[PDB]
Amino acid sequence: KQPSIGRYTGKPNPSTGKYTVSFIEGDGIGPEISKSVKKIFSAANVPIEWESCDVSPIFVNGLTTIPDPAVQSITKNLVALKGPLATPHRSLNLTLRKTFGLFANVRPAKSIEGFKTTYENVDLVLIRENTEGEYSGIEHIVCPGVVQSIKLITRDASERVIRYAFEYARAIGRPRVIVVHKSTIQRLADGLFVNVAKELSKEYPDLTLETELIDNSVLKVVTNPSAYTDAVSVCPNLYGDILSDLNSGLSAGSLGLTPSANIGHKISIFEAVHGSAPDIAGQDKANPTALLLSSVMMLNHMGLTNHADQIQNAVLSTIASGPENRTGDLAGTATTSSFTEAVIKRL
Amino acid sequence: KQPSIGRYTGKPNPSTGKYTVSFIEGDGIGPEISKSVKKIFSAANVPIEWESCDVSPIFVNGLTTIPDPAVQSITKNLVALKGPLATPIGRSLNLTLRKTFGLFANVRPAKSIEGFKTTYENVDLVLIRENTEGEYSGIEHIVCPGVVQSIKLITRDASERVIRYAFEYARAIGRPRVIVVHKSTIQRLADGLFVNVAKELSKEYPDLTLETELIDNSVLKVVTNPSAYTDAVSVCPNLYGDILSDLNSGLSAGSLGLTPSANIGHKISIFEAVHGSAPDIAGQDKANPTALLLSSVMMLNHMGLTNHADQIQNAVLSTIASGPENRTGDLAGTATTSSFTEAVIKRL
Amino acid sequence: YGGRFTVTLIPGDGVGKEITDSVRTIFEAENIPIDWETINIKEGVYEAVESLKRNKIGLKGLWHTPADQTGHGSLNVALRKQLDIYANVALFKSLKGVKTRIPDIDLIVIRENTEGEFSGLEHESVPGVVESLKVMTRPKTERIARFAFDFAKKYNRKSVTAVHKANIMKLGDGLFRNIITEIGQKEYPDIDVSSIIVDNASMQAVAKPHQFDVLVTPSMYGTILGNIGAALIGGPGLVAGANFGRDYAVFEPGSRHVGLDIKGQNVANPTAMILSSTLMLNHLGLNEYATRISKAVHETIAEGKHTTRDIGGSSSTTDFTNEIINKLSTM
Amino acid sequence: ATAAQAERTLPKKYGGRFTVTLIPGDGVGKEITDSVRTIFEAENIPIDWETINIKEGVYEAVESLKRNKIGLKGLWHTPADQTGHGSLNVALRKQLDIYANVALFKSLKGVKTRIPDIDLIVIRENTEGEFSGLEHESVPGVVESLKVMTRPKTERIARFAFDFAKKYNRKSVTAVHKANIMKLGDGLFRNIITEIGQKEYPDIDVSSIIVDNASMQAVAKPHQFDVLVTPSMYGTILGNIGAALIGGPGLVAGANFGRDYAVFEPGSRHVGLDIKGQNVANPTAMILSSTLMLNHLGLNEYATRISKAVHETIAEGKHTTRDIGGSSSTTDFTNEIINKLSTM
Repeated sequence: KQPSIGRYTGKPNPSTGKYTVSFIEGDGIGPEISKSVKKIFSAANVPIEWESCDVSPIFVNGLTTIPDPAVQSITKNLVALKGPLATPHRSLNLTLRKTFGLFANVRPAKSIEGFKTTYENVDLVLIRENTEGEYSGIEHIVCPGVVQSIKLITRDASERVIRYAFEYARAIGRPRVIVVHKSTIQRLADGLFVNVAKELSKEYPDLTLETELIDNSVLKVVTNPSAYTDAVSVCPNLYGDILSDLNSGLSAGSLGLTPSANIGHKISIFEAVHGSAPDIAGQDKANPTALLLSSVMMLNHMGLTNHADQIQNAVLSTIASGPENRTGDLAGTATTSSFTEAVIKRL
Repeated sequence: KQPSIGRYTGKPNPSTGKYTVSFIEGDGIGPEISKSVKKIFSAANVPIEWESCDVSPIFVNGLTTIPDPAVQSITKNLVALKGPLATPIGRSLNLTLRKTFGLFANVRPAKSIEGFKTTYENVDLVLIRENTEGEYSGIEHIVCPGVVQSIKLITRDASERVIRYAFEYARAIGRPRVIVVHKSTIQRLADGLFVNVAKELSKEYPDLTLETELIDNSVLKVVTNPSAYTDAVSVCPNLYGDILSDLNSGLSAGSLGLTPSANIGHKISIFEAVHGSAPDIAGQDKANPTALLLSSVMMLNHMGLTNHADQIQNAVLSTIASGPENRTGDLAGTATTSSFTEAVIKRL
Repeated sequence: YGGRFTVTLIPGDGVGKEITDSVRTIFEAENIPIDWETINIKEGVYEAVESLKRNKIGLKGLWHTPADQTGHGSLNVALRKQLDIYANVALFKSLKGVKTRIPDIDLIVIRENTEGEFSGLEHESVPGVVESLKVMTRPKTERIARFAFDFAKKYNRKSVTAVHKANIMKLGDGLFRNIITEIGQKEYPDIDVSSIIVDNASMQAVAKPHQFDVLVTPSMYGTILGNIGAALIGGPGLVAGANFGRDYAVFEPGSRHVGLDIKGQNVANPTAMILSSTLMLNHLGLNEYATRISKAVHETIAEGKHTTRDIGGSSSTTDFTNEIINKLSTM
Repeated sequence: ATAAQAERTLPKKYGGRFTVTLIPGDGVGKEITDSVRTIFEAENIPIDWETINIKEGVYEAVESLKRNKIGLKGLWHTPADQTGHGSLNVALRKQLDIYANVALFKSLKGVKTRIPDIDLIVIRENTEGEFSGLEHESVPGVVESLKVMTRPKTERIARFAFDFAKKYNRKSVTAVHKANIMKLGDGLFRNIITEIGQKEYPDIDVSSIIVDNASMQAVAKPHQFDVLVTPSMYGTILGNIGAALIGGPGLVAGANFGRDYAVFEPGSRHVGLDIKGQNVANPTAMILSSTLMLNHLGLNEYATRISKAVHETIAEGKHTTRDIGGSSSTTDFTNEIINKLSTM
């Protein structure tokens, strides 16, 4: 059972056996990294047809809006899979969450088989509040040389993230769920977050709730990543933004391998978190793995367990073993091209 | 009909023909000014028995609380009539009084009195004031050494229910116009929200006409000509309300020894006089019940006892305050609290 | 004397354009050695600032301010904040030929311009919940406090009263009430310092105004007491005003109303503008002229008819001006 | 008048003997401080401890430090519950305006770490930022925490950092911030730092880095960093990354500086509540920051000394304490230091 909170409303397009999913190839290495996914998906017989759309922003009322073509598409099919895009007057990614009601960032960082980094056995899962907190637009010049940035924390916004965390922890069979905070000096703000978890704790008795200060969350994770391999950590916007980029640093040393999922109430977008890599674009050197794993996350979110496990457990995860495969970013010699067919083989 | 918003849940005590009302005589001239009301009420055959209670504060958790005796009493009988009280021996008494009884709207009328000449004439004013948030939320900060922030809070929920009671009260007393005092000019968001909430409510009260005015003009115009608002009912956020109401009284009577207030809550409601304890005139029988007495009238109407209210106001006091042999020391008159009360009951 | 001075002129919105002209006419008809650098305007409130920074002195009407959400914002306050013209003085003194409910009234209201509830800091946390932040700082407050006392000393005013709401906003208005009384005791001991709570102040002002001499207030309370005073003496057309910073000085009507409704009708009353115009002359040292042209308007309005609409006359702005220039031509 | 006899502003000293403040504090505090006492009297160092213990007598700590000017302390414990008292570690600093925290993350010879040969410093502002402790609940369920950033407090730390980097021949200083989102708050911080690293301290390399990306480089490629200047929060975060990178919280020396006072504490900031009284704790942290204090009040023959002692002790395999990979107790580790010391 997938998490009740951001539940996909299936419905395959009655005319075809398939489900509809918006793409958003994105720019840069996006196109190549993209059709790489389309092919691998084809081969495995995924009940999915691609409705690619363009999120290049309009500017209705000076405030950057996202095109109707893409809005209608994405609101319709309750799911989308975007690759990386450039930096085109109101964060593109921000107006993307605001127009689709996305409120939770899910960020896993797991060690990759056959790619050696300094940290080992790192298998981490973190849910981050992506609505409020330190990252509300609210800041003030109270006088000449004095500024206030205002951190906003509400029970409503907290409740629904903390829920998805309990429910996601359950959906992937992890016993523990840790609320990262700093009630120490942010008594009210972080205190509310923590209490809301403590109160929700009771209607999820199969999971055990722990509370940790970022202090320790960062100390302990870096000394020993595996102590959280039964994790799922929930935390407010800032701690989340840092811990997730940190976790990735532990798992892979960069974030060219990291997948993210942006869960909204009825919609949800799944993206790779690396950049547009404009200088490697077209030359066929990109590494689909990142986006590819977001595809997997998407599959699971949709209910297509069998296909997800198929494309992940076998394929990519396994084909990233043998340096004739792999890509330039992982010592490997293979091209985006050869990685994709080399993948589909064990597909 | 009555304003739907703060509706009294009647129910006379089945054993007696009467309704139950908590008193709170208060201190100072409270006692004398109080039984003055009890007598006048008796004479007119009011369906009302008095359950007097004491609001002298406890201090559960350092935070001043109000006694169970008085809580139970007042929550039970959905209405109370308090006189003036002192400044307690050591977290505002009046504040913890609104917070524990969910009172949210101050209703303040200021009308000229017959036979008492002040500088301003034909002043008949009505103002509803938000008494929950606004400038008067406890929120203030020291952002650094010599820098302070006081935070004005304005919400739609709090604004909605005051603005409603205002439309509904304007309707209940047959005034066509209802004015939203504000300063959207420089408080765009704060006062803007208040104003919009009135503009949106405006539509579900088509019998009344909504106007919007800047305090700028509200104060300018009222002082130049008080009568231009005799078809008024003005609604406004906490601060503008606190000032305009004390101002309005200054126009009507030059002080506020004649001013009645009503503090409306969702299911409860308290009616008080807004003058002080007048400790130095206490016991000597010189106080002036008029203030509290008019709050009684406001209470009657809020309860539904129209006939009695109109009786005790239209005749009595309002009329007995004509003839200097009556009146009290505060109005040039020569009469005592004692003689004012019997002199009143005569024309009751 | 000898030489010329270049003053900034900002007619602004409403009866502004007409009421300024009245002054121009009275000025050239008295051949006053000042040349107007005159500016007109959405965000060229910049050019007003830049001008005043050159000339140091200005004479202006009021601009209009929207109440809608996508409106631009005062820019009357913008002017002041950007020049740190932090002190507003309004002069409420009744005039001889004017019917008022309480007569023989003479009080001054000094307000702080840049801070308080005019700090313009506000935000909406969640939808439907709005916080407006009201800043009060020791430095800005010590400043106005001394300006008020200095002013009272200079113009032989005996009493200075701080208007506040310190019983509720114990830190904000508290700080204000303390700093004022505090530095009226250890400096300026000759002057009578006191406090009054804004709401009660409002009541006394309307009922028994003679008890007040000088009132010092934060931005909001000054708007409120200001308008009480405006009414008390006749109306917004009789009130002289001035704004002071350390380097600059801008003179405007003391009542602060645009008169949008009667723009171009030539019904408006220029007493306000002219009188604060005389304040400006006294300032830049002229004041032979000031002493002069004030007696002109004072006598004109005391002298029954030929006075403008709002005072109880039937004359137009044009006619009232010319009676002044007329009375003036015989001195 | 004044100058010579004046000097009521140096550290308490009577005929050659400093009087330093000692605040053991909660958790392994009491044990880890003792370790220092023992090494101190065993080396016969001319300092006398004025030692204090404590809910709001955080007053008496302040008052003491105001007399002596110098202190040596562990960490106090801080509640997470709503009616808890509040840091009072920060209270101490705010009330003494000890505005600058320095933590020293330098790896040690005898310690297994995932990335070796690492030497970076994290300077954080103590009194401001997200530690300003201004917060309120407007309506129920909605909470705002106000984060203050002011030019004066920021210029101050900025110069302290550069001054520090110059004094200890550090070539690079990097400002950690989130200025891309909190454009005013962290913006001001990033500017003021880079701004006054360019027109003063031109010999030093100033740069910025976004806190999240900084966190990633720190864990993956830490050698690129030299000195990091941060507001209160980012310093707690980068601090703990650095703490882990070198072995743990028990190896990190720390110090706090104000204009008039100086308080020395562990650079990692952990209480060790769980192992209180077990004599398992590691005093390297405390001792090393204790040496920092000696260098400060001018001793430092001793400091140079007793640091080499602990440095060699832990490099020399077994006899080291539990958390480094040894099996010795706090007691035993201490005595190896005093032993090595007795033969120098």
